Amino acid sequence: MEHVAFGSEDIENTLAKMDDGQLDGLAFGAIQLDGDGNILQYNAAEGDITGRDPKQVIGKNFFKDVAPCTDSPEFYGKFKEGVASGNLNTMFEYTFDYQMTPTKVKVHMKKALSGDSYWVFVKRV
Ligand SMILES: *C(=O)/C=C/c1ccc(O)cc1
Repeated sequence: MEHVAFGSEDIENTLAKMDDGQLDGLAFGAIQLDGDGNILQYNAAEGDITGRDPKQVIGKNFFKDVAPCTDSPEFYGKFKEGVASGNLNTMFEYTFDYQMTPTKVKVHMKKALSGDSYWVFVKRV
C-alpha cells in the first residue's frame, strides 16, 4: 500500500512523485483531470468503487462521457470555477448513480502541483 491519508494538506506534493503504478497503491480513488475534464490518470481503487476499467477511461472526458451525473453545478460547476480561477480545494459528499448501484462517496477536488491539472479523490462513506 502507498501510505497517504485522504484529505492530507500536502497531498498534491506527495502524489507528484507517483507514476500510474504507485497511484494504484493508494487507499482511495484518484483521478487526474486536465483543465477540460479529460482523464489523464485513473487508479485501481477508483475502478473498484465505480466498476470502470482504469485503462479504458484514460482519454475520455469525465463530465461529458464517463460521469454525466457529476455534470451539475454541485460538482462540475465547482470544477470549472476552480480551473478558471487557478485554485481549487473543496471536499463534499456526492452520490454516483450512472449505470451502477447508487454509491455515496466523499469527493475531494484539488489543483495539482503540475501545470494545468486537477485531482479528484474519492472514498466510500
Ligand atoms: C455519475 O455519472 C458518476 C459517475 C462516475 C463517478 C466516478 C467515476 O470514477 C466513474 C463514473
